[PDB]
Amino acid sequence: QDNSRYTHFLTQHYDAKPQGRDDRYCESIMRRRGLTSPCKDINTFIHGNKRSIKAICENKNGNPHRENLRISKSSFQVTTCKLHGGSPWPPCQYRATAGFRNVVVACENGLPVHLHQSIFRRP
Repeated sequence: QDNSRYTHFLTQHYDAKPQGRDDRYCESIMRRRGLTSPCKDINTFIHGNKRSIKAICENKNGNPHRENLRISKSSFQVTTCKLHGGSPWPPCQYRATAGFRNVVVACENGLPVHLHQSIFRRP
């Protein structure tokens, strides 16, 4: 059962609810989702309902975007953890960046499997 890619999607881009959304939340969760040895340079988590996400995969909450990317109709609460310093080696210090924006993903068999991680950057 399940999609090992979607659960890879879930594993690193989803967190139902964070009682906190600061830098210490970022340095905690990233480490706890096996994202620190090495340190991911930038990672974004999505909060809230898990189905308002699978919906992006279909018309009810998602519109075609760029090449194969789909973009959501509803905006989402998000926490972007930007590595700090540059060394891929721990300790990995992050700076969170909470926002309210729509996510852009890639679906496979109606399930999100990829996250366009660059839209969440600061050019």
